[PDB]
Amino acid sequence: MDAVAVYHGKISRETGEKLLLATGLDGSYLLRDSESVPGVYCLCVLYHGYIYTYRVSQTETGSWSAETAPGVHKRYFRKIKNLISAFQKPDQGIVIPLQYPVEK
Amino acid sequence: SLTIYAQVQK
Repeated sequence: MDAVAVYHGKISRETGEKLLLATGLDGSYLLRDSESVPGVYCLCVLYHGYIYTYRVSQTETGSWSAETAPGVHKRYFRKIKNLISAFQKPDQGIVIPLQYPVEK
Repeated sequence: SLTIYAQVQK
């Protein structure tokens, strides 16, 4: 999914943290592969020095969703860009909205 | 560790 500008398919978690931290800007975000769950992705956003990371998975039928807390309705999205657009809006259940894309 | 694995809360 190279068409996702914010997707960095060759970086590690550590590399992901350094890129975000380098922005010095809360709300900066990227997507990377998980280094713990093969085949899963990680949506990473900077807040007060820490990188809040949401595992993102594709369904057996093609749609996308983010790890969701217990007792909360999970949302699915046809396109990854759609999931990303949703979480750029205020009050969607992540620590701060996705605000500044850190692009390839 | 600077990475925190969080979950969508809404």
